[PDB]
Amino acid sequence: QPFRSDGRVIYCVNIIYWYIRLLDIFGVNKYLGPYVMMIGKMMIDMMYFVII
Amino acid sequence: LGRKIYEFYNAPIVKFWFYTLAYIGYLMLFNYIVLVKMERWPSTQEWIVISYIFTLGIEKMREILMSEPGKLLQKVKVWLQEYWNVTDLIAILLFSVGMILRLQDQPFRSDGRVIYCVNIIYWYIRLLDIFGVNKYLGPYVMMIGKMMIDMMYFVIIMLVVLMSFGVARQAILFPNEEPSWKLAKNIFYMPYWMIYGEVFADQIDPPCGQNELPPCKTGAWIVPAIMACYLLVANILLVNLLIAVFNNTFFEV
Amino acid sequence: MLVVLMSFGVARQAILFPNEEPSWKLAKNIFYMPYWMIYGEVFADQIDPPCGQNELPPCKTGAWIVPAIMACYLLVANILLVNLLIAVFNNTFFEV
Ligand SMILES: CC(C)CCC[C@@H](C)[C@H]1CC[C@H]2[C@@H]3CC=C4C[C@@H](OC(=O)CCC(=O)O)CC[C@]4(C)[C@H]3CC[C@]12C
Ligand SMILES: CC(C)CCC[C@@H](C)[C@H]1CC[C@H]2[C@@H]3CC=C4C[C@@H](OC(=O)CCC(=O)O)CC[C@]4(C)[C@H]3CC[C@]12C
Ligand SMILES: CC(C)CCC[C@@H](C)[C@H]1CC[C@H]2[C@@H]3CC=C4C[C@@H](OC(=O)CCC(=O)O)CC[C@]4(C)[C@H]3CC[C@]12C
Ligand SMILES: CC(C)CCC[C@@H](C)[C@H]1CC[C@H]2[C@@H]3CC=C4C[C@@H](OC(=O)CCC(=O)O)CC[C@]4(C)[C@H]3CC[C@]12C
Ligand SMILES: CC(C)CCC[C@@H](C)[C@H]1CC[C@H]2[C@@H]3CC=C4C[C@@H](OC(=O)CCC(=O)O)CC[C@]4(C)[C@H]3CC[C@]12C
Ligand SMILES: CC(C)CCC[C@@H](C)[C@H]1CC[C@H]2[C@@H]3CC=C4C[C@@H](OC(=O)CCC(=O)O)CC[C@]4(C)[C@H]3CC[C@]12C
Ligand SMILES: CC(C)CCC[C@@H](C)[C@H]1CC[C@H]2[C@@H]3CC=C4C[C@@H](OC(=O)CCC(=O)O)CC[C@]4(C)[C@H]3CC[C@]12C
Ligand SMILES: CC(C)CCC[C@@H](C)[C@H]1CC[C@H]2[C@@H]3CC=C4C[C@@H](OC(=O)CCC(=O)O)CC[C@]4(C)[C@H]3CC[C@]12C
Ligand SMILES: CC(C)CCC[C@@H](C)[C@H]1CC[C@H]2[C@@H]3CC=C4C[C@@H](OC(=O)CCC(=O)O)CC[C@]4(C)[C@H]3CC[C@]12C
Ligand SMILES: CC(C)CCC[C@@H](C)[C@H]1CC[C@H]2[C@@H]3CC=C4C[C@@H](OC(=O)CCC(=O)O)CC[C@]4(C)[C@H]3CC[C@]12C
Ligand SMILES: CC(C)CCC[C@@H](C)[C@H]1CC[C@H]2[C@@H]3CC=C4C[C@@H](OC(=O)CCC(=O)O)CC[C@]4(C)[C@H]3CC[C@]12C
Repeated sequence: QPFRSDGRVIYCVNIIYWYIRLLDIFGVNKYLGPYVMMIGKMMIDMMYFVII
Repeated sequence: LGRKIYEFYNAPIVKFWFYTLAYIGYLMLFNYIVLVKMERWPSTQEWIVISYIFTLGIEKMREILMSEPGKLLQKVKVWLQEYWNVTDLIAILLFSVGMILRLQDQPFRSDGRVIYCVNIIYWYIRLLDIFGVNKYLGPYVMMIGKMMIDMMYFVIIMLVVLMSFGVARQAILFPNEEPSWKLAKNIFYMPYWMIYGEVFADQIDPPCGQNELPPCKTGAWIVPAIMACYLLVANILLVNLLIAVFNNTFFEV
Repeated sequence: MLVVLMSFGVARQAILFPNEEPSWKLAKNIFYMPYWMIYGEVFADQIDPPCGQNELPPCKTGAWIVPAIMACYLLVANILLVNLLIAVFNNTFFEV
């Protein structure tokens, strides 16, 4: 410390991305994969929502 | 008139609305059982409820033993084909073990009461089968059934996002906890009630390091930012996709 | 919604209050808390109230079911049937 708990915070932010990487495993399923790329399509529309 | 009684009674719409009114009667009696207290021995109203479940089980056993296929395995196979029959069997067995724990004195008695009120849920849901006779409600029932899979997909991706907000909240704010299962409660507690309204507004960024406070935990500013991210993704993206899924599946189903 | 709402009403008013007499206030409490939960108020204080501790009135046994099933109810009411009402309102709109 004082660096130790900040490294813990860095681990804590990294578990966010290591959950989001489950979408790659979700991309093998014939029912889930198109839904994942579909979310990737809807992100732009939500971006326009975010500016307005 | 002596054949007219038989003509009315054995007619199938009549024999259906008998069963509907008997189901409504049983369900009102079971509500009076489970809400009101229960003594050491069962009451009269509860004896009616016990008798309904037992004679229903007799009818289910009978209708197993009046199906055409020759083998007993074949009869239980063709009976296990229809899903409401096997859920009927499961609920009847759970109510019977609840009855056995009820007739037994405490502490088993109130556990039996718990089993009773968990069967209350399913014996409410069987009124959907009762609603299936209507030409306007039957298709709605099958519609609920067909969009449950579209909700299932939503449920897995919601678990993935909800656990993200959960772990990052439980591991920024609370930093020093021994191995305990209580963390698993917190993991699925606070993020899940945020979808349906309640943002838990008092407990996002408590005031801290002030004189009036407990010491500020390092990095506690990232929790409102990730709650912003989760709240936008959960209530603006995926629920709205579920709107879209449901509409474009409605025209087909 | 009436069927699903009252199954929740029965379940919560059964587990939480275990020694209630015949009274019509039970028929109020069966509808009261489920109904204002559709509209954006989940009654956050009484979701999993702390019980059986020293810091309180004890836990009714089986109370841990009451949050869990309520989770299920919020997935049925606010996510399934209101969304089907969106769909129902939307693809009969052209006709009407
Ligand atoms: C829990 C809190 C912190 C919210 C976290 C939000 C983001 C970190 C995640 C949530 C959903 C993710 C998106 C889900 C789906 C996709 C598609 C995927 O891209 C592809 O599959 C490539 C093809 C395509 O672009 O569609 C990865 C990017 C993207 C937009 C993801 C980008 C990162 C996002 C916005
Ligand atoms: C089967 C469905 C369609 C309901 C049909 C209603 C009636 C045929 C039954 C259902 C509940 C019954 C009641 C359940 C409990 C009681 C209390 C009972 O009083 C006692 O048991 C206390 C005195 C004693 O033990 O003798 C008198 C009959 C009564 C009113 C019963 C009268 C007949 C009722 C209304
Ligand atoms: C026509 C079909 C749709 C069935 C309609 C159901 C009614 C005829 C039943 C359902 C619940 C019954 C009630 C359930 C409980 C009681 C309490 C009972 O009083 C007692 O048991 C006294 C003892 C005590 O309460 O401790 C008197 C009958 C009554 C009002 C019952 C009257 C008949 C009711 C309203
Ligand atoms: C408070 C919580 C616990 C409520 C949860 C409700 C669900 C568990 C229920 C409500 C609607 C039900 C559905 C309504 C209609 C049907 C159709 C029915 O299937 C058939 O008739 C097909 C039979 C065959 O083809 O062999 C039974 C399953 C299903 C999907 C049901 C499955 C169970 C569901 C999703
Ligand atoms: C993709 C999803 C399913 C991941 C979910 C992750 C966590 C919610 C789980 C995974 C492993 C779990 C841990 C596995 C083992 C234990 C030990 C357990 O210890 C005891 O019960 C003490 C008993 C004793 O050893 O005397 C306390 C819960 C804990 C930390 C669990 C807490 C919750 C954890 C972290
Ligand atoms: C696919 C859908 C239906 C959800 C996926 C299932 C799991 C994510 C859920 C289902 C039941 C849940 C469990 C139900 C009960 C408990 C006990 C609970 O223990 C306590 O809360 C005791 C400590 C305390 O006093 O808080 C910890 C979470 C846990 C393991 C839950 C962890 C998450 C589980 C396994
Ligand atoms: C339409 C959307 C995309 C625009 C608005 C979203 C963000 C720009 C906002 C929403 C909530 C805001 C957060 C709300 C509260 C805080 C806590 C705050 O922490 C502190 O001040 C430290 C503690 C203290 O007060 O002593 C730092 C800014 C931050 C993360 C804010 C940063 C900006 C955020 C993420
Ligand atoms: C299934 C969906 C579509 C509708 C479900 C909603 C109603 C059946 C419920 C919701 C709230 C309930 C009300 C909540 C509270 C009261 C007050 C109550 O009056 C008292 O308790 C007297 C005042 C006092 O307690 O001093 C009379 C019943 C009433 C109107 C209830 C009647 C039934 C209501 C309207
Ligand atoms: C299954 C769905 C469609 C309907 C559910 C109906 C129940 C919630 C109702 C029907 C019968 C009702 C009972 C009928 C009679 C009474 C007696 C009543 O007692 C008095 O009013 C006391 C009078 C006095 O002081 O003498 C208290 C409510 C109670 C238990 C009622 C509670 C609510 C019940 C169980
Ligand atoms: C949703 C559509 C299809 C019609 C719904 C009708 C019933 C579900 C509602 C309509 C009026 C309601 C009743 C209005 C008034 C009362 C009195 C109320 O009594 C009290 O609150 C007593 C005072 C107290 O709480 O101390 C209990 C609920 C009850 C029976 C309500 C029960 C539910 C009822 C019958
Ligand atoms: C898959 C997506 C749709 C998320 C689903 C959320 C569930 C997995 C979560 C939400 C609320 C959770 C419940 C919230 C509170 C409790 C009480 C808890 O009971 C105790 O801790 C007992 C001690 C006490 O409370 O006195 C056991 C876990 C449980 C049922 C949790 C189990 C897991 C639940 C149902």
